[PDB]
Amino acid sequence: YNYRYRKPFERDISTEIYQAGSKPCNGVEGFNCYFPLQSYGF
Amino acid sequence: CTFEYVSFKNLREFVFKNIDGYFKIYSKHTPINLVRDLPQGFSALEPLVDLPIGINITRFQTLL
Ligand SMILES: *[C@@H]1O[C@H](CO)[C@@H](O[C@@H]2O[C@H](CO)[C@@H](O)[C@H](O)[C@H]2NC(C)=O)[C@H](O)[C@H]1NC(C)=O
Repeated sequence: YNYRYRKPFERDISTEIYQAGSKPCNGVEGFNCYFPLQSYGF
Repeated sequence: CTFEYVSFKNLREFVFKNIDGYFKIYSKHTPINLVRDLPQGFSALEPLVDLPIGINITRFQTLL
């Protein structure tokens, strides 16, 4: 659970949700509204 | 959160730019007579720091 992935030398630590479609997602996860980080299946 | 550092007659000049995530500062100081607006003449600024920060700047604000 500790090991995760989503200019040069960027570090975007923001957890703010993908508007993967045109939806005003407002932090609500659902179809076309997705949390940007995933843990590796190690 | 991944960084920390510690070190009208006066005119102070500065330049700030962010490149490859490094943040670069240059400066110069002089006494002046023409206090109204920037005195017509020449004097180059020289470097102070080259901070390895990696931050996404688009705004700034002065602190009084
Ligand atoms: C500044 O924030 C933006 C997102 O608001 C980050 O954008 C991505 O940057 C990487 C390279 O670092 C690109 O490959 C992606 O295509 C960008 N995403 C989008 C949607 O444009 C960026 O990483 C941040 N920059 C810094 C220096 O932290």
